[PDB]
Amino acid sequence: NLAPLPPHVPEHLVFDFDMYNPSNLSAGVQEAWAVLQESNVPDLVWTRCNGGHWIATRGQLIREAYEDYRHFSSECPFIPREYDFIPTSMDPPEQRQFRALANQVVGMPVVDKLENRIQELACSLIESLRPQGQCNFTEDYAEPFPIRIFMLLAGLPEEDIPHLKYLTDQMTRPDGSMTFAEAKEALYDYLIPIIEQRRQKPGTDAISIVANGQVNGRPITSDEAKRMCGLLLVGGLDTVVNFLSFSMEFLAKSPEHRQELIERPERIPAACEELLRRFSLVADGRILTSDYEFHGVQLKKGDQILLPQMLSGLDERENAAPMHVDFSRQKVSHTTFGHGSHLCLGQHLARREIIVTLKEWLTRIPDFSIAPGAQIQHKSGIVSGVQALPLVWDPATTKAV
Ligand code: HEM
Ligand SMILES: [Cl-]
Repeated sequence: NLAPLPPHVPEHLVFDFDMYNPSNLSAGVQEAWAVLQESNVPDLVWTRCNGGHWIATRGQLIREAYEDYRHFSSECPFIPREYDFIPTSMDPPEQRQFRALANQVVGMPVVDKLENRIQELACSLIESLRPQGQCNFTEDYAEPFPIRIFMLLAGLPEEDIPHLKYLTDQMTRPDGSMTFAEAKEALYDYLIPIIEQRRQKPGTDAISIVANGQVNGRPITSDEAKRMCGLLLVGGLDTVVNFLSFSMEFLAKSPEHRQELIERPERIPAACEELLRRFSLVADGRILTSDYEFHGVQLKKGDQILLPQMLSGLDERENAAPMHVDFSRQKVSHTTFGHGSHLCLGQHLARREIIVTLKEWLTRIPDFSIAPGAQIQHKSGIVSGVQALPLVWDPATTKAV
């Protein structure tokens, strides 16, 4: 599965890293990707895996490339080359209109509005789990929490959750029932009638807002609205599900860090930021719009380049002892939510989900562990993650509140 080396790529830059199967995976995903930052590895390498593509390995180049959309286009953001969500695949200027609209639905003011709804949802999930003394965290909290948040955001009935969870799962873990493109249309078929109706009788919900939106001085098309609404759903799922899982896996394994946040709950927002750095999980890419010499390396029009958001915060040049989790770091440097014009619109909503999760969980279930005998398995990709997270606790050490 190595693609033949293109003639413009010098051999000395070749490191065959497989973003879907890194060799050090059993050590943890972030550790597995950090091999790219060992001192014998150049700032910019070519891998022959996954069709062949560049990888920027250090924070400086990752940031620079994300800033320079004129050379590094979002028209093809996934490796391999072989997905019509908006605004993911748009560059400025087209991107800014759609981004402005989506910001109306998940922006800081909306997050401030839903804050206690978000807390009530977390409390309800946690309280239902608390007496069991155990859960499949990824299944029982990490997924229900953001999907329930979406149903609130989008004004959608609870009965639709199982079917919506299934459709979104088909894009990450397919059953074999249908192609990826079929899962997409199924989702769109769910969304179109809701969009069309709320054009006519708008609510205060995200679908209403997007549906009644304007681009190019005219009403948004149903095609545009469906592709945007689709991103608002999937965008806040896989990342959140997997990030909360990494964070809870770490806390389950580190009673000292649990204790710190229990004793000092005011450090939880700072803890959130440090977890976002240490357990960063996205690795998107760009495509070269033209021939371009970049830090002494000749890139060719059409080359793909993976720019792992994950790696900037792990780079020792950005944070000392980057593998060490320290909630009091004076400066937490990362690009966990990206960088440049596509920087996560959900960043404020995600931080609140994380903070609320940490606070409510540590309040009700302060002492918890990985299930005895369980070895946590991870997966690597565009959004890296946790396959499952079995947790246990003693319900006599918990409290309802
Ligand atoms: C831990 C949680 C999250 C992480 C790590 C994360 C990460 C990212 C990253 C790296 C990007 C930019 C991708 C690129 O430049 O190619 C992005 C974009 C985006 N995210 Fe998130 N995200 C998270 C949560 C959310 C949530 C909760 C939502 C709510 C729906 C959301 C909605 C979006 C949207 C709409 C974009 C597209 C922005 C654009 O293309 O202009 N994200 N996210
Ligand atoms: Cl699980």
